[PDB]
Amino acid sequence: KVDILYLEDDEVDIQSVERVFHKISSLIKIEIAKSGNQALDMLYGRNKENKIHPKLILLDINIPKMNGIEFLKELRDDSSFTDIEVFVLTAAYTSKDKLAFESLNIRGHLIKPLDYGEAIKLFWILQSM
Repeated sequence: KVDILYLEDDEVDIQSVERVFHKISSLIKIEIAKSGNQALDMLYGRNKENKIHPKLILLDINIPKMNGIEFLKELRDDSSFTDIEVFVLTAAYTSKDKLAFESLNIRGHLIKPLDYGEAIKLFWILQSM
């Protein structure tokens, strides 16, 4: 159904990421969650959100108001989401980030902007999944 669940609240980032993937394929389905709360609502199919089962979760960790760590902690405590692969997206991946995501089973990090090179890499992961 949904290939990627992108946690992002910056409208330009949303359009940019959707456009990059759209140029690769108009069939790559991306759903947008603008908060950790909404992402969970979509994964559980509650609060007026339709339940989705994404293969990958792309998390923009440069949003101070959106606690990605708390989201990931809750995500990883529910076995229904064990197979969802997670990639963090940031304009600056730090030593602190490295330490923080070590036990949250994150497949990798991506440096903004998420361009063709990064998107095609994700496309093949979707396929290989």
